[PDB]
Amino acid sequence: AGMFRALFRQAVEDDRYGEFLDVLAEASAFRPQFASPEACSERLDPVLLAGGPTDEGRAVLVGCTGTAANGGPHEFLRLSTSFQEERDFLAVPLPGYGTGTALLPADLDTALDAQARAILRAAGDAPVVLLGHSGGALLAHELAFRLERAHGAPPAGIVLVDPYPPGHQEPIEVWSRQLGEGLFAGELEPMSDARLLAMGRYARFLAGPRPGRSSAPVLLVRASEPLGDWQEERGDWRAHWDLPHTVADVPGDHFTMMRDHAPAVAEAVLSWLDAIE
Amino acid sequence: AGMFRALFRQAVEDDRYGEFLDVLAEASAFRPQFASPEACSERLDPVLLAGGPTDEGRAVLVGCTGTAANGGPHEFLRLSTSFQEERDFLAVPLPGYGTGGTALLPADLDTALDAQARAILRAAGDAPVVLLGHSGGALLAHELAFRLERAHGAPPAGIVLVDPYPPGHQEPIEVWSRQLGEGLFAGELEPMSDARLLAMGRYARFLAGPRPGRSSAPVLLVRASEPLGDWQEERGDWRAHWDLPHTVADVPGDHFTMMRDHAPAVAEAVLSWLDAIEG
Ligand SMILES: *P(=O)(O)CC(=O)[C@H](C)[C@@H](O)[C@@H](C)C[C@@H](C)CO
Ligand SMILES: [Mg+2]
Repeated sequence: AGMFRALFRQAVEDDRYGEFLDVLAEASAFRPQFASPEACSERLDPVLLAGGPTDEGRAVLVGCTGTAANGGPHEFLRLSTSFQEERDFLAVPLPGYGTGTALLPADLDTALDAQARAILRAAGDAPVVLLGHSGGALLAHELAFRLERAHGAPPAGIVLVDPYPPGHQEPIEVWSRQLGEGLFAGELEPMSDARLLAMGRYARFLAGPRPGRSSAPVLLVRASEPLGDWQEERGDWRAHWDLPHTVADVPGDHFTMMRDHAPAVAEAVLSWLDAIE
Repeated sequence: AGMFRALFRQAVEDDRYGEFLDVLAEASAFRPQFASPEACSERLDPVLLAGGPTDEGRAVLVGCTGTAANGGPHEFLRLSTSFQEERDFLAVPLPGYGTGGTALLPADLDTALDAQARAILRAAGDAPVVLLGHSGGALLAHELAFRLERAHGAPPAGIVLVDPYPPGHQEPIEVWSRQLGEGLFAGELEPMSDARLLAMGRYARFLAGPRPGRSSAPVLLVRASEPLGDWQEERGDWRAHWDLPHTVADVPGDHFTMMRDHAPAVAEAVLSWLDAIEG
């Protein structure tokens, strides 16, 4: 396919996932970019994947697409089936992965602004609960903060499915080989070099210093099975967020929680939305 | 075609050639490699590009292929015609640039130099060897010369360094980086492949690192007479440099055209110098 995919495959084999991700971030510097939300080259209209009952003033769920180069439109499909007849579920695209190939955001705030504008158009008067998994969970919180700070519109809630935020990333660093193998095992087509570069750019965004914390309440959803090997004496390997409103534990590991066990995630979400409403 | 070439083009367009070279070097670490000279995936047999007169003990020229991703077997064709009827000229490939699946990259520079060394000794027989290289290839010519002396008990009779910019003197390289990157696209016969760009990055990194040994062979330093781009006089001298060369020759042209349009002048300097060192 592309040279970057070949290099990534070898990096994962040599257990140097983290090193290759840094290479992807540096290389992404030399891809054409958009520097203002207006200049975004793609249409970020959310897609409706599930319909709630008709019909009021009930929150709609917005799935925040994660950074995985093998991801995209498929990401929330299995999960969304469990929301049909319960809640509207909209998936918003992550800028820079589209289509000529899409312009990359110059910085994270620029991509978040683009997403915020598309979400606010789609949602209308309805309250919004943001949902993301893994790197998308980190992005869901960053979006939530930006909606609040810069768009006068804090979401009604955030659902963070297995987040590993800065300061709490040791297990995900220890398991980077499995993460890399999961990306390859989860391919439907070969990961494009353009999307690999997008993934590196966002990974770098998310390691950088961020402006603060959203006031929206948080549901922390955690996998119950470790993705790889872990010594008990090393501490808790589990996903982490500071002082969540509610915590839910679901079957599966970092990956299988969202497919195999997607109904369990959905059930935790539906219960929580009832509680906060 | 290939993402790396598109990225490279943008980097040059944006005056970030140096930064992009670093990225190529880091990326190249994830290419399949050869760790021993024997494990080299390519036939490094030198090509005879010019023949000396039929009339023992006379030095043969060996063209050390440079690092440019747009190079290869065509590199010494113009220069070599001027050696016809004067000296044998053999051109040795640089490991990591071939095809046939693409070529393995050297794990380290010494590994690539040993592969070349064995090919050269086999091809040259008993004849004394004079190594020749231009730019990146001039740096490689010296490193090979030192490796031949140290690891093969076979110091060359001489080294011809055409426009070298060694680690102590790379301000002109930095100041003209845009022109150097554009020169690389200008000199494309076909689109530089991603595999070759990664090779070029891997070698640039090799040539930045600690290389302690100095060849005992005498050096002819051949210098371009024209600046490749604008240069502020107070920066110092823009010309190519080598520490304590045996002889220095200035030729017409710039860094590129000295070989492109003025190769006969380069051959003439080499031939005069070879006569002087031989007797
Ligand atoms: P020359 O090969 O035209 C340019 C150089 O002398 C520079 C300093 C050298 O480091 C080479 C190895 C960089 C390559 C990218 C140019 O082929
Ligand atoms: Mg000196």
